[PDB]
Amino acid sequence: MRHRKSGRQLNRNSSHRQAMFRNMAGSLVRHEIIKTTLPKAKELRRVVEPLITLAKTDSVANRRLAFARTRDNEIVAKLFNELGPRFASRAGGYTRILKCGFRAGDNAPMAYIELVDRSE
Amino acid sequence: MIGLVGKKVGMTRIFTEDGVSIPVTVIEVEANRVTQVKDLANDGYRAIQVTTGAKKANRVTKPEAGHFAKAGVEAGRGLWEFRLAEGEEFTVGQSISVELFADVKKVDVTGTSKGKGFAGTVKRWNFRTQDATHGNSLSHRVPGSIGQNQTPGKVFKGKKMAGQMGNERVTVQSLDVVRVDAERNLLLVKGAVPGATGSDLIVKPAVKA
Amino acid sequence: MIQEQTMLNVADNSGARRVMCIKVLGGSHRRYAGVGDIIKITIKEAIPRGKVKKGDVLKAVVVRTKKGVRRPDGSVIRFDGNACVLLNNNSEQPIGTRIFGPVTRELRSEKFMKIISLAPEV
Amino acid sequence: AVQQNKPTRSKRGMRRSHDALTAVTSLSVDKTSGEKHLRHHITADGYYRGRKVIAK
Amino acid sequence: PRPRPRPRPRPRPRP
Amino acid sequence: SNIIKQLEQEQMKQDVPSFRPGDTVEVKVWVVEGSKKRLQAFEGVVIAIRNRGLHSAFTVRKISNGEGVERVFQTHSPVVDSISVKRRGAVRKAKLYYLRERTGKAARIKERLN
RNA sequence: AGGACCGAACCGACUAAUGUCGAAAAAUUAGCGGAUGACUUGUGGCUGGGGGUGAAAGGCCAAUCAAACCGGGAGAUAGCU
RNA sequence: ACACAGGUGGUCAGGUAGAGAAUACCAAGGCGCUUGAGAGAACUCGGGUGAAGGAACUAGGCAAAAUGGUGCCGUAACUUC
RNA sequence: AAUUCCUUGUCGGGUAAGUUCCGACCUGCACGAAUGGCGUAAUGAUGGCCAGGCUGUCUCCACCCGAGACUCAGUGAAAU
RNA sequence: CGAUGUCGGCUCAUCACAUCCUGGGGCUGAAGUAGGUCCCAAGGGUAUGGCUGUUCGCCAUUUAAAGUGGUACGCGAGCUGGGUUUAGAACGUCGUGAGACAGUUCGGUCCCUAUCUGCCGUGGGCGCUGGAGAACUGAGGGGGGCUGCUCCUAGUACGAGAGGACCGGAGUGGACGCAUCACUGGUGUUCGGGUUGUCAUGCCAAUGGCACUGCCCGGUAGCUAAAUGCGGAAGAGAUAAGUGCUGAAAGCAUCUAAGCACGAAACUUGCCCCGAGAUGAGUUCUCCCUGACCCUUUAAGGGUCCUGAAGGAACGUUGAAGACGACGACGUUGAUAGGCCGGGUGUGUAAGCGCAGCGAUGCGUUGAGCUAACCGGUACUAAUGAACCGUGAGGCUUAACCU
Repeated sequence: MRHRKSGRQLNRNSSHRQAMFRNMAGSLVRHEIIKTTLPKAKELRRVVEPLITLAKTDSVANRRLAFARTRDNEIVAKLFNELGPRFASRAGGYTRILKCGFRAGDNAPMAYIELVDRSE
Repeated sequence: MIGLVGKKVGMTRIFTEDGVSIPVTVIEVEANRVTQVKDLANDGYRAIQVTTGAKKANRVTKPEAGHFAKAGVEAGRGLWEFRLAEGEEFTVGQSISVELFADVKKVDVTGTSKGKGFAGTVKRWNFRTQDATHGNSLSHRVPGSIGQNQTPGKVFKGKKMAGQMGNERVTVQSLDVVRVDAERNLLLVKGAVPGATGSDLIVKPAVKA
Repeated sequence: MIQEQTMLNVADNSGARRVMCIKVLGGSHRRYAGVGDIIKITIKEAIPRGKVKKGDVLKAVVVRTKKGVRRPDGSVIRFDGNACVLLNNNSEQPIGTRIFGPVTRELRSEKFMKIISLAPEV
Repeated sequence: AVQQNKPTRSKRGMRRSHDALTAVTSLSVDKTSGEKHLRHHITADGYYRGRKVIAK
Repeated sequence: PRPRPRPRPRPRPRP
Repeated sequence: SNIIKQLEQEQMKQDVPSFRPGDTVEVKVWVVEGSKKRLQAFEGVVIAIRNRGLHSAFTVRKISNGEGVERVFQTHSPVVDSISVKRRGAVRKAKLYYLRERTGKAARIKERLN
């Protein structure tokens, strides 16, 4: 009856749910900002932020640990090189949620999820 | 005999010297301070209104803040009233602590049980589940019949079917208190009490002595 | 935890080896039996030279359960097989003279003194 | 499953008494740009709490 | 505009 | 919470030997017979360990005279006296529940001696 | 060799569930029987209404069969509603 | 009758595992099936797991569960051999 | 007995308990020899019974994963 | 007869007492135990299986008992289609035959998205009249009320003996109901590991995707019982059957006519829950508002300006709260959620490197690595300043106290 539980089902099964958070985190890391629904942006905080925390310490096994997630050499190369030292001082809270209204298609609640960055 | 207001801190067990394990419930009982003493001249009956815990002084309303102003006590979370059984008499501002239960052996704990939400007839009323096989169609956990034929022509009041389960005031009587630790403001009672961890608990001595 | 139609092993040299529990005695609508309860059983298998034969209806007491019995300290003693000792129908005294396998301390209830004295362990 | 008599305009109207929409009535003016937007939502231009958060 | 499959008939008895 | 912790840490026995699943331990438990405060022994192979503070428990499987006997023990309960370990098994599984179906030569395990 | 065996295509529909204003005017799902023969299938023909055809159920004869459909006797008749 | 989970004859059919056109993943090639987003109540459908009992359920082992391949050993009553 | 009303005919087996089943007893309402009678290896998505394994069938359900049910946005029936 | 679904079974039950048990008594050919019969009493309970489609019935084993009836022989817009009662076929019989036989046997489509009444829950509006925040009283209503076994009394009373109590007290059980994961487990497709086939990361290695979570092994938190705690009461008032005291009518007698005392799981309370829409709308505490102008059919009137306080609502973070509503916590004067640190827990010795071995593989690093929902901390991120609703002292009459 959902007492003390956590984790949004999103009307989908586990295999698909893990698949997009593998894909959506790669889009968030690559473009430094994406546009998705508010519940999806909330559940994305529990995926990208552990990856950024893993990127804070560069080693050999950590790259393979960060390669089993998001399954692409480009994102793990984008990590551990610039995103690592850029979040070396902050302890958590690497992302930020900004509501931006609703979808024109089916009135789905949008929000802007981005890193605490982009002052270049 | 009056009671005090506590809080469920979850449960544990106490290992006695002879080896038997007593399942206990840790209930922290803070300093319950009397806010108002109801008298027969104004209210028609004798009772005391107390409070426990504390609240931040930004989320307390002016009607509640002014009520605690003349009481001489700090603003606690909520208010509770205990009926005086003609023997005891208290003053406004008198703090009652956990050592009042140091002489009683059985108490009753009252709290709001865990809400099961909208539960089915099987869960709520222990209804016997029908056949899951042998041709049964779409009637595995349904309540089945709910009345007779034309002659009553209606469903009687009080009929056991699906609805809200839990989140209800439940009183468990005659719970054996194991330890009354004054310095930690705790109260260990044998068995389980209604409510989740952190919920408010009303504990009073057992009327079924 | 023994109910109707449950197969039980025989923990004494009464002749039977493999029985069927047919009734849990000691109360109306009683579902299960403990490690100290009397149950009416029937015999489904027996040795050629036994004191009893196949199909006899007689009482028995469960001495071992796969579910196990819980001690007051919170521990449990779970066995790998449901065993029992055959009893006479009229008197609760056991039929066999030797007992195979250990029993529990909950069996000490002033009527099974002949059982725990012949028990080789516990 | 089916009705015995048709509902009236009263029964239809009294059923639709709770179907009325709700206004928002809580438009917040922006801190710097001074444009209307919803609470805890960015503006159409891309401002939130005075900062040009979207830069787009 | 089509009709309907008609209600399924029950097994008819006799004397 | 911390309120649970202080109540539990004053009841946990400090002198608990460190044992792993597969270790053949010899547990002595206090058994009472009315007026006889006896101390009987229970030696077997540990197949399951859960350590939840005061609620720590470990399961010991012993092959008695016939069938096997499983018995869990509350680690911090006063009923137990000694949890002294005889052998140190070499397994790579936290729960050895597969030992129930193996008997004889198939149920024995390798010594660790690391 | 086999109206042989297991078992795909193919043919068929034994059980259960769903579906019963259905995705479908008998289907889907999970299992099923035959699967070298009395097998299956494409194409083109022949046999027709008191007739054809029927390893025979009074089954099929264009989603309709103890006498198909269309038109005509015919606004048959109805002591019934 | 539908932009319909149905039916529609013939040809090619590759890599790995596999006896196999089964099956599992893929190449070539084509698609994500023309309403989506939230919540994770009762209840309905397809499933997964389970203490102890093991058909005591039920008209009925219905449904589920269970067996399942290759090589070798060995295989009863009866029989038209 | 696919046949027998009396009938759950009587005996035995199976089961703790068996109007079912199996082998007999003939007292065959109302079997019977090509509208065939009695058996019969093999065969059967055939009928009835029993035994082992197996299990949520059940004791007694409990949890979890999905598709609806629920909410929001768009389109939008029906029996009566 | 322009349709009232028929038996049996499952689930769900309701009511009556002509009461099966528990409870209270009278008579007994009631020594005790155990009974026979009758009266009061419906509060609670009132079997599991083999056979049969069967209700019923036979048998086995229990139980305090396994009550009788009504409710469309209760209940198919709650489930089944086994029987009965379609269309096929077969056996015995009847008839020349088509066919038929409360004679038998095999097999054989059980539709409906709830409009209203009803019931279970949960909301919105308004009212209670100055508004608001809390705590309550309590009308009334609902829930529950079952009992076995053992011991002491006492092997006493009784009884030739065998046997064997009433009363009272204590312990321990079955079923039911309530609550909760402290213990034991189950689940735990969001955690870890093993492993088969294939594909991919340019290749080894290491991984990831798919094949029911591919198949498994365990398992965090929650939920859950098989697990663990509690309950049925004691007592009081009024009584039923029944037992009585005194006592006339009727000089006696008499439980009754006057009066007075007992007397049941039945009634009202006592135990638990809801509950002031109880429109009879209740009680107590606390907080806020004490500004001017016109029109006037000068009335508890309407309109203008200035202020709209307490509080609520909205929004966001959210919850062991929840279908949606609703309830609860927080919103920087912060621990509400997410992230982070430490820990705990679970799985099991990660990757890389070095050594040994022809190799698979083994050892050290390493009880390492990874950890979900857990615990304790930490503003690193999101909970924005504000706007919205809600007003400006609260009607008439009478009585009592001060002017």
